[PDB]
Parts: sequence; C-alpha cells; structure tokens
Amino acid sequence: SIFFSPLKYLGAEQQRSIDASRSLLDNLIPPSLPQYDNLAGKLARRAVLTSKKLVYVWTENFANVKGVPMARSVPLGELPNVDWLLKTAGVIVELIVNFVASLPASAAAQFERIAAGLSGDLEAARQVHEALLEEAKNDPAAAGSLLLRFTELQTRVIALLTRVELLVDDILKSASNLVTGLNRFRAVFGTLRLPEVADSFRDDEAFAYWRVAGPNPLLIRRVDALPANFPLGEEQFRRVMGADDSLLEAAASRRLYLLDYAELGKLAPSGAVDKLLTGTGFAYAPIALFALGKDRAGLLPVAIQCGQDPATHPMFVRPAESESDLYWGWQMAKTVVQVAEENYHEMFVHLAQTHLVSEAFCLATQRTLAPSHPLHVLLAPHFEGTLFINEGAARILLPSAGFIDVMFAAPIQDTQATAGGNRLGFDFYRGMLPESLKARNVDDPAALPDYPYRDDGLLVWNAIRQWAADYVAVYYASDGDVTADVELAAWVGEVIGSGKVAGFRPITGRSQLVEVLTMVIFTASAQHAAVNFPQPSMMTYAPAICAMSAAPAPDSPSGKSEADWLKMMPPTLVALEKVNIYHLLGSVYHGRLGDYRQTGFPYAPVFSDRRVTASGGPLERFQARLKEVEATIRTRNQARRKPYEYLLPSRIPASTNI
Ligand SMILES: [Fe+2]
Repeated sequence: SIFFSPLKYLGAEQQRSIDASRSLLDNLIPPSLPQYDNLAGKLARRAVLTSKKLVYVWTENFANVKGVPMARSVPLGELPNVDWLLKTAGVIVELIVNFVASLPASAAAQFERIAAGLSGDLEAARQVHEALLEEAKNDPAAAGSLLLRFTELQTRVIALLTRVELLVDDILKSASNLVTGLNRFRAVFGTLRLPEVADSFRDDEAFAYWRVAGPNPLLIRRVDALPANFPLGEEQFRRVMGADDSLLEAAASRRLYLLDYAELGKLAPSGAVDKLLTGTGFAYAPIALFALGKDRAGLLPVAIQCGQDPATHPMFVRPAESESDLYWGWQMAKTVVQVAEENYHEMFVHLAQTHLVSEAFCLATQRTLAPSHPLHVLLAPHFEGTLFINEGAARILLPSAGFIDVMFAAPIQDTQATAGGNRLGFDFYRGMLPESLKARNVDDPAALPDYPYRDDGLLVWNAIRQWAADYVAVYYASDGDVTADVELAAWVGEVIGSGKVAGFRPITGRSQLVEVLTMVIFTASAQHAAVNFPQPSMMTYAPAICAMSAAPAPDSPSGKSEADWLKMMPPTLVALEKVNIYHLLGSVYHGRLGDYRQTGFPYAPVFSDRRVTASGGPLERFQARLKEVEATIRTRNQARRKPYEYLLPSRIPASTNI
C-alpha cells in the first residue's frame, strides 16, 4: 500500500534525528507572548500545542509511584543527549570495574570479560564523540550536517547502557551471596577513597552541623516553648549547657532549635520490619534539641528522644567526656537521628520536593507554553533530563527488591505511598527559600550565624530572582500583559489541575510571576544541587548515616556498649548498594546554571532574542552576578569549619537530571 510504505523506513533513530533538526529550526522563531503574535503565529502555536499534548501525557498511575503526576512516557526528544549519556555510563562502568576488582578471582570470573568489553566499548564511543567534535571545528559551516552522526552515536551509547543494565542486574542478583567491627563498611568502597565523614562522624559538633550544612538543611527550626511530648527540663539543660544557662533564657534569646521527624509517618515503622533480603530493619521518628551557646560559636546537640511518645522513649542527654556509662547510649541516639535523616532527606527533600516537583512543571510547560513563548524558552533548559531521570527513579529504584527496598527500612509500598504523599502536600509558596527560612525562624543571621545553606542559597535565590525580573520585563510591560496571556493561564490551570502542585494559584501580575519563576528555576537548579551533590561525600559510608538500622532504638541512656551500637549497623548488601548508588547520583554534573547553551552538539545559544543576549544585558548580568556569588562563597569558605561548596554556581546544573 502507498499509504503504509513510509512506515517501513521510519524508525526511532530517524525520528530522533528528525526532532533534533526540527528543534534547531523552531529555535529561529523570535519568541512572543500569544497576544502579541500575529494571526498566523497564533494559529501555528495552537496547532503545535495540540500536537504537544499527544506526546506529553499525564498519568497518576505510573509504576511504583501511584498518585504522583508523571509523564506516561519520555518523548524521543527528551531522551538524554550523548554528553549526559557518556558521562553517566562512564561512572557506572568505573563502579562496575571497582566492584569486580574487589572480588576474589573465583567469583570475579562471573563478570570480568563482560566488564572489560563494556569498558572498551565506552572507550570506543568517547573516541567517536571526540573525533566528531574535531571535524565540526575543522569545518564549522558543515557542522549542521554532522548532527546525524551525533544521533548515531546516541543510538550506540543507549545500546551500551542497555548492556550495562544486564550486568548490573546480574551483579546485584548475586550480591547477597557475593558480599563478605566496621571492616566491611570500608571494604565496600574497593579502591574508592572513603569520605572524610568516616573519620569524624562520632564528633558531637559535626553531628549538629549536618542540621545547617548537610544534605537536609530544611527541617531544623527555632523552638520557643518545648512541646509536651519532648519533656526536657532545666536541670538536664543546665547539665549540658552550664548552670549559668537555662531553657528559659535560651528560648528567649533565640538559641533553641528543634529537629522533629513527626512527618515521616510510615517511613518510621512503629517497630521491626522483617525482610527476606535484608533481615530485620528499623527506622525512627525522633525529636532532637540543639542549642547555641551565649556566644553562638556553633550549634551543639543537647538531647535526643528516639521517638514521638516520651512515655515509651526515654530522654537521652549529651554526656560529658567523663561519663563513660552514657557514651554508647548517646552514639545510639545520634545514629537514630541519622537513620531518620536519610529517610527524610532522600524521600522528602530530594525525591519529593525537587525531582517530583520539577516533573510537573516540565509537563505543564511543554503542554501549554508554545515553543516560541518566551517562558518556554527560559524554562525548558531547566527541565533537561528531568522526565528521563524520574522515570528512572520509578522503574529502577522503587520496585520490590530494588535499591530503595534494600536501603530504607519501610515496606516498599509504604515508602512509595509516603514519598508521594509528601509531594502532594508540598506547598509551592511555603516551599520558597525565603518563606521556609521565615516560617522556621532561621532567617536572621544574628540569631543563627553559621547556616551555609541559608546564606549561600540566598545569594543564588536573589541572583535568579533578578534574572527572572529582568527577563519578564523584556516581554511583559504591565500586569495586564500577564493576565491577557492565554498560554500562561492554561499553564496555571494544568499545574493545579493535572500537576496537583499544592498552593499553586492564579498569576495576576509581574511581581508574582517573577516569584513563581524564581521558585521553578531555583527548585530545578540550586535546590536540587544542594540536596543531591552531598550524597557522595556525606552519605556513602553506612556507619555515618543509613536509612535502616538492624537494631531497635537504645532502650536506656545508660550501660550500653560498643557491641550494642555495632548491632545497629546494616547488613553488607545495604552498604554495597549505598556506596554505589550515592557515588553515582552525585558524580554527574551535566549543564550549568546561567550558561544557557545547548548541552549537546551543536551547543547553540538558548536565547536568540538580541535584547536578552545584548552586551551588558539581562543574561550577561546574571552570568556576571553568578561569578560574583562564586567569589563571595569562596571567601566565606575560608572562615568556615569546613567548606560548603554545593551552592558554588560552578557546581550547580541548570536542571535536575541525576
Ligand atoms: Fe537528584
């Protein structure tokens, strides 16, 4: 049939190459608000938007993440580019090589040939990419006619990664049988350098410092009157803080800070959770009190209650050096808090509030803002690889016996339900950096001076905020241009109606639009960076932090031992999974905030509007201001106890893609 014949030749590779070239042409259109476009442009963009809703499709019944608004599938165009692919394949092949090299010869035979070939094929692909990038340079006028070999390279790396997958499954099918004090926790690294946290994780001031400069800087809050369920009294406080101090004066001088994990819900099973693959696991919803001394030199831990009900969880107080009989009970209570922390951090702060929020903004943007809408142009780079990585999360990390089931004590269907619930309850406006710092009363550096996430995050937040304002003003001259924009209004409708983004509301003016975009951009870029890139240095070593414990919380502050603490350490399989997935997820830096060039070949500018790209213009100013931020952070880091480098703009990707 004449009507069918084109289908034969029209494969996926051809279609990716077709979309890539279409991409670059549609790139030429000067962007416009729909009300300022001409009749022809209005008709074409309504047609494209209809076609966009074919390809970008909402579901709330995606595998393993029921309830969460997701893409039904990742469009061909949204598959990662060669550059991301090579990078990520590179890390996983390194980790495979490291692992096989750590096995006895007998057992290595399973994998050693497959691994050698994966490593050699990656090397052949990298060399291809290099030579392709050399011919473009030698003849840049012919550059556009090399894109097809870049798409061909893309097909080759995808196939590499499918083979990489088959090996990882075979290794991890066998790991429980392959795995062999804290000796086992160092052995899992193989040749990987152990993080610095492995040498100081027992230090009490280091433990407090997690609250302000660790992977979860969001939960800590000021407390003015302690709640009934945390019955710490003045004698206990004064025992830690000195007789010249008191709860009452500490409260009043804004020196008390509470860490309360009540919101974990089923992520903190009420008791033992026995699993075949990992044995008996526990996790917790503790409450910990921290305080500043009068000089506010630094936060100190004061007391830890290992669950919500004091009638069933005793109060653990910071011991003195001399108090050997309290030493181990206290190390157990800290471990409890860190078990809560991995759960809170990874499920809520990382997965629910970055990844899964950006999912919804991605889908709404592609479905309702035309490709030539200025806000599409602005936002699209900040979603690159987001749909792909999150489908990765759902499929690969969240099923039975997957990484999350292995690494987090809860039953996997409780984990999935609690993660998704936190996403659905997450309020877009309350979740804004300035709003979070106000609501928790941690916004004033004279009360809480050392808080690197706050002070470094405000630099980045405010830099993005000026950029958004500068950019909106190019296109929207008044509030009426905002309310007359039918695309922006449809986007709002979908963010609420399909995206289920709590707290989202009509946008009725420019200042509010700026705040909205600032949130969307910051969430995709800096917030993600801040909570994802700690994983390799802070969360790869299981005795410092793990989302499951093999023993219950300590039953008494007194009389515990080293043996009793060691009981809490997880099985070896958990530690093996931990080091590998956390190295991986924090080792791919793809794209950079403010660059706004394509991150794949031909690496073209994002913005063609000469008003945006003008010398001294909005984009240049944002790029200049990020470099000023870098320099200020680097200066701050000279005076800090440890550098906090996650919010250096040079380390912040534009998008959430790992
Ligand atoms: Fe991430």
